[PDB]
Amino acid sequence: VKRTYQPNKRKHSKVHGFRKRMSTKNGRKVLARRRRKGRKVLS
Amino acid sequence: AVPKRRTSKTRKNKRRTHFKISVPGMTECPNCGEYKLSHRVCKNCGSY
Amino acid sequence: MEAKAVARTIRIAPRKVRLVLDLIRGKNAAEAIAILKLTNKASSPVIEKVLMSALANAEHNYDMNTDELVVKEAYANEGPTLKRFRPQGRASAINKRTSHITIVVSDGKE
Amino acid sequence: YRKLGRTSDQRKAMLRDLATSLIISERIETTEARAKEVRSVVEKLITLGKKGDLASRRNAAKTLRNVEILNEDETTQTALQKLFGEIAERYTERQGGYTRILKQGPRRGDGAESVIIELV
RNA sequence: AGAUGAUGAGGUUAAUAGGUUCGAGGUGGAAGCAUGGUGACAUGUGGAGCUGACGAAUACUAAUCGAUCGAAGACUUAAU
RNA sequence: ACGCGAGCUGGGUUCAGAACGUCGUGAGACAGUUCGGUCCCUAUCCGUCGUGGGCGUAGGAAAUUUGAGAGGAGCUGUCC
RNA sequence: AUGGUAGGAGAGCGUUCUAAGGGCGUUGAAGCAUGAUCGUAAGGACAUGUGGAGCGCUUAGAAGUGAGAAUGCCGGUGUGAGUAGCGAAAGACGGGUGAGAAUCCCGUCCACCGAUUGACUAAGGUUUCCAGAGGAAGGCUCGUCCGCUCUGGGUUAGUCG
RNA sequence: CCGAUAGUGAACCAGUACCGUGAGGGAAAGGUGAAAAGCACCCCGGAAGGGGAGUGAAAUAGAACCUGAAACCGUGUGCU
RNA sequence: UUAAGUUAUUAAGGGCGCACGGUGGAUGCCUUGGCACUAGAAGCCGAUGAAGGACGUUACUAACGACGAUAUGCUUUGGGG
Repeated sequence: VKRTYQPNKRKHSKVHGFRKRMSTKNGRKVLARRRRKGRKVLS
Repeated sequence: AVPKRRTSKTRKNKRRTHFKISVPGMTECPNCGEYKLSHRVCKNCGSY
Repeated sequence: MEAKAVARTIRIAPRKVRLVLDLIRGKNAAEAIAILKLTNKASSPVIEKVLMSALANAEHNYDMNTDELVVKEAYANEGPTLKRFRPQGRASAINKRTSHITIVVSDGKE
Repeated sequence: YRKLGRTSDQRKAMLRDLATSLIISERIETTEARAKEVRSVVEKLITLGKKGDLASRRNAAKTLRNVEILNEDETTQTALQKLFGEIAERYTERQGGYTRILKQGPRRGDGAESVIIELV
């Protein structure tokens, strides 16, 4: 049957990914949280 | 489908007394080779 | 005078190897080899290789004559098991059990 | 009669292939049930070949496969031709018989009883 | 006779039991040839296949030499 | 266990939809009707039909029959 | 003359240190785990193993002090069966290769899909592609394949996107 | 004083395996040196053994040289 | 020549003792990473690219350093052998 999660590269870079997170202030807060935790991938 | 009590060691091993292997046949090779299966020219050294 | 050999971490579960190990216990080495040749079980060739290794030990290292030897002890111990997840069912585990097979052979004398 | 673990059509097809390869090769190795069944099939075939006329040649074509045999001195015959030509001449005095079964050990992947069935 | 094992028929004088081959019993009209018909077909040659499951002959068939298992009669006591 | 759903059904009742009568300002109720509506389990310590291997086995041992009961099978009836 | 899950004032032990004293110890000293002693304790002074360099006793003080259950958590371990299952479909024989083949390769015959179990292009996946050689694991076998190893690698546009 | 379920989630491959579309969640695993001196050498089957060999003050001190214990579980002997 | 009594003789199983397995951390160790005191800062950069990374660079190549196409570093002053 059809599942949740049908992947798409452009959509994945467009809702997450660096320039979308830097474009709002709460998004910049997720990148600051992820830096401060020391995550290997920020997005 | 479930057991109410675990079975002990003694009941397990009482169940396994008929669970064993029987001794094979052995009509011996008189011409040449290893001893073969009874009434066979068996595939490893059969000289029946 | 006793020779032995072990085979370690043999990938057969120990319950299946003790069945055919019960056949050859306390018999002569020649008729033990014949019993191991006429059983179709998965572990008769493994055990036969361990038995031939122990007779070779007795002939080469202790200079015993290999026509007087009897199988004094033969046993199987548990080795370390390997845990596998069965994908084929529903996420329940399957252990690959393994065993240690020891054979010791002797001439009955001292 | 035996069913050999097959449906009716599969069983007929397997027995025709078994009998054809025995005519090709004159000893084949198989499991003991199958050879105990192919005894009867190939013995009635050899009977038809000994009888020898057109009607039994047409009866024998109903069972044999259409297989070509590379013969010594580079010739070629079909299996119907080998049956009515060579094999029928060997057994012209013998009344019945014509196949022998010899047992072997178990196979390695099952413990199936192997067997060799041969023409005599 | 049977899930298996058990039961029963039997095994190198041994067909024995099974297969086979010849049989018959029972079940369902050939191929070929000829004749007639323009042809479809019909008729004669005449109860053909089967025997798959229901008698005789056989060694085709196994055990190779096969091998294995299986007593030293209680005692006593008194009643011969 | 109004014997019997780890033997079977799911008509009844009662879960989410919906409607009628009636009550309630209302949300809703009645149990009054009405149509629709998912019932699981590889049998084990165990307790419950059939069929085998052995601890026995007292002369060696083996081939040929007790009948105590543990017993079980209850078998009914209509017209000349 | 001398019981109480709630009660008071009791003598004691495992860890640590003072704060000490005094010992066992590199001709061995342990501790810890297997030994006849002490015992209501909790807790310590002489035969195997260990090693192979760490502990006790006495008095007093301090408590990550204080070990059968909580459908407790898990470093976790291991049991309870040769049971259930092995995921739709037709294979048979001969040859070959090998330490070893119902499985791998070649052959012949048979079979199945055939508006598709065929052939292309997207998305998606990212080296699975191709040769060699061992596969210790992997595959509801074996390797005697790839989806482990080595590279030998391997993707070429003015016009296709 | 943390003495390493630790001041730390992490004194090892750690905000990593992995899980989740994403925000996020989040482990396990630590431990020579006496000196690799790591079984040349040599002998029977690939793995694994049996021998010798060794720097071995000691390999049931063989890659689980932090040694290293227990219990669960084992399994093969036997006394009754 | 009768009546009677009795025991083994398998240990499949039971308890004890023996001996090699699996297991994993009781003992000892560690102190690589922090509780807190003292002192020092100064909180800390850059529109001279600030702020964490991405790709790279060793003769051989798999994560951190250098930071970097001058790349597993370059010059210079002083230590040091």
